[PDB]
Amino acid sequence: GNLMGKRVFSARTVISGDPNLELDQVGVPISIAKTLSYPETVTQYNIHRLTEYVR
Amino acid sequence: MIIPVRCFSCGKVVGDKWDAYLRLLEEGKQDALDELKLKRYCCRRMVLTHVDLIEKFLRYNP
Amino acid sequence: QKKAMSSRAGVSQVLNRYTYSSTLSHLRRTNTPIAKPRQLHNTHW
Amino acid sequence: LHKMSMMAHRVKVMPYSTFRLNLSVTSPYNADFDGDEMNLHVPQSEETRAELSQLCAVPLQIVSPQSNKPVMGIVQDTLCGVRKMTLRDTFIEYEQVMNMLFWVPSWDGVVPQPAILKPKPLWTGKQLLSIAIPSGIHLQRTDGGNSLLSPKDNGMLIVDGKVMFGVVDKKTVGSGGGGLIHTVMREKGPKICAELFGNIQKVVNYWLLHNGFSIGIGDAIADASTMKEITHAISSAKEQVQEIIYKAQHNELELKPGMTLRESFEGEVSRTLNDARDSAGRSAEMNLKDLNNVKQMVSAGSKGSFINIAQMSACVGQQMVEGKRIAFGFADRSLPHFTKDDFSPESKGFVENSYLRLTPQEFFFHAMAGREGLIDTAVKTAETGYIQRRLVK
Amino acid sequence: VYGWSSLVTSGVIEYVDGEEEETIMIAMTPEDLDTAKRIKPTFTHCEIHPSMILGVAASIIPFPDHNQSPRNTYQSAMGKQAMGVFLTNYNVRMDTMANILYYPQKPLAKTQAMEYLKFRELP
Amino acid sequence: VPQIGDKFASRHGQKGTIGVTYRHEDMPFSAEGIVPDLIINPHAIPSRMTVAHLIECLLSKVGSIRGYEGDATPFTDLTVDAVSNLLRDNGYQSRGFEVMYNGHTGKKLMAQVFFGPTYYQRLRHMVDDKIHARARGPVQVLTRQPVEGRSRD
Amino acid sequence: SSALFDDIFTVQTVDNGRYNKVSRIIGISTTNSAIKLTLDINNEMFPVSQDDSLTVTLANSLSWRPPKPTDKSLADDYDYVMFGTVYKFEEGDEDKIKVYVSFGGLLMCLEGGYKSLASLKQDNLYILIR
Amino acid sequence: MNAPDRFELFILPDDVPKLKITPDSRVPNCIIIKFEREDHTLANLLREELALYPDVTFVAYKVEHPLFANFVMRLQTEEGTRPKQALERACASIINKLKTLDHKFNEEWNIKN
Amino acid sequence: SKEPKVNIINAQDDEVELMLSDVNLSLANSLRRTMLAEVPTLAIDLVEIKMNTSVLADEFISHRLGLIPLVSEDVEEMKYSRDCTCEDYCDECSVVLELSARHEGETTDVYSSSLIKVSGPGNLNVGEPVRRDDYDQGILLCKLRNHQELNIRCIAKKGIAKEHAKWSPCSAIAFEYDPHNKLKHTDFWFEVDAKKEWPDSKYATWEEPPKPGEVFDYKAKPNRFYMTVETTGSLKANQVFSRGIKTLQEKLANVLFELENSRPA
Ligand SMILES: [Zn+2]
Ligand SMILES: [Zn+2]
Repeated sequence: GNLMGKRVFSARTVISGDPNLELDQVGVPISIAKTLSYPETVTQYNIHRLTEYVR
Repeated sequence: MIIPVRCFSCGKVVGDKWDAYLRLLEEGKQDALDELKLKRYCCRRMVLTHVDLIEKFLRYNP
Repeated sequence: QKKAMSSRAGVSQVLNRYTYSSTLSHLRRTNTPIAKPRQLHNTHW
Repeated sequence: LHKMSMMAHRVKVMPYSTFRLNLSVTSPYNADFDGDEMNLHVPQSEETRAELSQLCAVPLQIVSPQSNKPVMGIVQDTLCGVRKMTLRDTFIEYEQVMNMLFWVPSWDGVVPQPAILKPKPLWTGKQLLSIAIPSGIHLQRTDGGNSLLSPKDNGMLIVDGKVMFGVVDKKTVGSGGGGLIHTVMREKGPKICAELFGNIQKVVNYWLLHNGFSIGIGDAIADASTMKEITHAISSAKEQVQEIIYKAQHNELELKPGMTLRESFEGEVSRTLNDARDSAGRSAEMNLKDLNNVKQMVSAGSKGSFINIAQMSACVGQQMVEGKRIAFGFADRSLPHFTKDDFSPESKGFVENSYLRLTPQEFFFHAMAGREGLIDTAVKTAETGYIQRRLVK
Repeated sequence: VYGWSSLVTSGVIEYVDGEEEETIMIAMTPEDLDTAKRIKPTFTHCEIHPSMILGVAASIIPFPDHNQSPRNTYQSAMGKQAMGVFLTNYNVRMDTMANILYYPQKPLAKTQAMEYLKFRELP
Repeated sequence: VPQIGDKFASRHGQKGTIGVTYRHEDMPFSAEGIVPDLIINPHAIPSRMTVAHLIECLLSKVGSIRGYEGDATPFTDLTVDAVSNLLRDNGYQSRGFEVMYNGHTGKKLMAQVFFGPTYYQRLRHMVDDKIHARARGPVQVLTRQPVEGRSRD
Repeated sequence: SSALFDDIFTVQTVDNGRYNKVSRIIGISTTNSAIKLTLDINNEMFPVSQDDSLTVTLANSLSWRPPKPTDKSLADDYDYVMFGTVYKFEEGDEDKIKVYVSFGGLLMCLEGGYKSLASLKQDNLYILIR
Repeated sequence: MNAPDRFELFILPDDVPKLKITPDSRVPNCIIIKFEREDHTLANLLREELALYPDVTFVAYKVEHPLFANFVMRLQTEEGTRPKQALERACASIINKLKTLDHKFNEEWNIKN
Repeated sequence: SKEPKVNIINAQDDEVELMLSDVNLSLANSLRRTMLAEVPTLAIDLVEIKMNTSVLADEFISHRLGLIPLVSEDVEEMKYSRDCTCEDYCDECSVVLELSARHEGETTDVYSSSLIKVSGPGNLNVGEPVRRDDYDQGILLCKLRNHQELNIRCIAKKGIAKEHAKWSPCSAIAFEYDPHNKLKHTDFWFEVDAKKEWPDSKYATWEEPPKPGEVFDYKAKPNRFYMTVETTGSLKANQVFSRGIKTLQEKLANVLFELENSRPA
């Protein structure tokens, strides 16, 4: 119950297909994207963009 | 639960038409819709299907 | 109650109130403590 | 329960409260939109991500190892319509042949020479639909009466990545073996083929948006005389039963080795009603023109089959539980509305009516029959899962 | 002054349990017992009406005699999950969760049975 | 308010959720003006087999025009052949189908459609009561793993 | 930039196997008694019944420009001009040949044996009729 | 909950031009015009009047996706003739056609009782 | 006079049948929808309820009033609250209304007629509870019993059908063309005979029948469209056509204007 499988940066809602999305995409509700994050280390390639995203 | 202003489907107003209808029945004993000017079924169904609950709600006290 | 849970839970529930036809249905309901019983028998007509 | 029940997708933030997934990637998860929900997980390391994109990307998954064939094809609308658009009768004029080429993103920016110039310069689906197929894609088919000039426009032949002849449907663009998809994956790669969907889609879905398509009771009604020709295929079938019942209620029949005199009685009644029912439907099947929408949705291969039409326009069928026609729950009878010992079909559960038209009796048996169905779909559901689980551990 | 109590006190109708049922013969359509309608195939009793073998659920389903039975069985469940009006006093009720459809509407097509399911007044 | 995801259904196990929402212009239409409130797919008919659904529509398209209540009640003496004749007296195709012009271009639809008033129940289960997303939230005590249920985050 | 075929045939028959707007017709040649012709066609744009005198042509020549060529070449001195490609090159016994032409969806077959240096194996191909 | 504010179907948002014109590399003398806060109402109308200037070699348009009210218009013309112009012209021809219409509908009306 | 041409058929106050010929369908349709969705109107938008003992809830009534049709004659000489330099609203861009309803007559009704126009109309046709009702109180807002009160305060604003349906003054619009399928923009469904099974349209009489002997004409295009423009009030059926014809034009304008603003640089 707790080891071979646990609840885990995850989200779930209702699906409805969209005929204008590349096969491999998956439209995510803004709401959700504004909730789930991603630890990206600061690097002189993305500092500029990150300092913006942060502001 | 009161009459629906304007028909969902097409948009034509229909708030006023309630009393006219519920009247052309009781008295003139009547088609009603047709004369009330409710042509295509979209608005037709609007009136012909309303179940005026507000009446019963109104039967409550304070 | 007591150290007697050796009873049956289900008897008496929380009356539905989603819709009218919901409530009616709920009252006219039957249970059956636990491939043949689930069947719609003739006698059921 | 699949390697494909989980796949890595490109994120697209969009409005409205719902996960918007592509249709062709429907059957892998096996979802529909009647309320179904989906779980999403987010990688966290730089490699975690990579591991997700280099092995779990949806494009890599197109060819399923379990059945060495793809596992995602073109469903519903896109399929159904791709069929129409293909017929020799389907023609499109400049105004649209343009807005169609525009929707293909990879479009080289070159309008192909019209399949017709004489009076009006027109094109055919087969032509434009082909602008979606990459160069070097060679496909050959052969159905029934199929030969390098497919009369009934059967088979399928695509050379250099241009549809030469034949109509396109489930067989040519489904999650099947020869599958143009199966081939484009193998010949071009995960990527190229993965894009192929969207295109074949975008063109077709768009086209359908304008050509329209529907279904209504009208698609389920049988010719004036056919509805008769059938009735009497049940009457006669009824007597070929009354007949063997008379010939049984006289002991005038021998026991087929290994079977009981009684059992052998059923064995025929069953084989009589079944063959009756079988053509009952078949009369209507050929009675539904190349315009019947329901037929169309069956040829395209996007929904339902013969059986379906049958039970809706002809005869519903015989009902059954535990393998034998509606039992005698009531001592020697089906319902209290019946005379004892009635072994006939109108008693044992044979619904002679069509959905378009059932009688109480028919309607009931039918229920008892379906009831058995619903049963295991609600039992085999988790016992199957156990057997699964074991194989795993 | 002519209830159901009299329809019974005159031997015009009987209460048949499942057991007693076994030894009676019931006629469907009281009367009877066109190339369109459905083909129809000692009596002691007749059926008040076949459309009475249904319970609350199906009673609201239009032409349940025209759908694949397993489907009727589904709608038989979703109904207990639609919106409407569950009472009129609702405006004086302090219950957790309750939903009222802004504007109801009795159906364009109905079951004669709906008449006892007050459905027309509580769609 | 109904939203691009909320679930609905008729009285025929014909359940479905919202995929998008268009307006009047964008919507396909019929000469009369009449436009659909709902557009369900022809594909949910062939294998579902629920035909009465198809019938309730026809009947109800008449009861719409006639003002008379349309009986759908079980085993009665009403037929598809009959209703169709009643619908021809009013003006539209004897089978329901109507001509429609594609809301984007105005050009007619090469096909005809089964356009007709049908009852639809708005089942509970709206998206915004389910949509849930978490990233490091309330942790359990004994385990120290996350906690269960979207309600408790 | 030359022609590759010229010959008048006679409609042996016209077939519409379930096609409201197209018919596959066949007809023999008036010169040799070896040349047959099988061709699908738009009955809507160019009607045709059994027993007609049509002149069939081929060849390659006079993106795709709209009209404007009102003041340009017009190798359209006919009343039906399709473009397509030919696929298989079959040999029906003897030294009799037969090339198969498909026009973006419209099939065709030719038979005989005297374009041993005229009918090429390219995609190019314009059909003409009058 | 997640749906935009209605007024996003016509109002340009923070620094955004109705038009954005980009050259197309796929083929010579071609362009793709991004129209912001618009639809078929205006798209298809512009698309149409361009297959009218038989000087326009190509003209199709499209709505990338329905959630967003935008649309792309691709145009290609004859030699040394700039499409942008053909867009102007075919665009002007449109107003006139309507200018006439407005008028022809007004005198017409007055004659009613 | 010039290009496209009209030929009005029976026309009234709440309709305007007419034939529009010599135009591309493409363009007819465009105008079609423009009426349906983008003509400036005037509807209540903000509702400040003070007291309300009605059985209906706040936002339920709020909805109702959003739909009540207001005058929109000189709607064009008013500004969108978004462009007006006033914090919130004012006479120069809005119309304020009052509504008081005390239950006295021991079932008292609330008709749209019962609305006051507290702000300064500045002398321009607008902000009036469009009544077409026979008696003189069009649109029953709602009913109330004994001592149930109800005090509001509405604020109307410009806006269009895109922003909300409560705006578009159209409300249903007929459109047909080539009643005799000559252009073959359709494939009739049928069991035996399309022609007999498919209703002939009342529009078939202003165009000539098919005529068998003729082959299929191809070079022919969609010309002439039989319409009908119904109105809900706010704007006169005639204007709901004119203004439409014009807004579409204003748009076609900026597409040419916006163009210019991009040449200098
Ligand atoms: Zn209406
Ligand atoms: Zn102001």
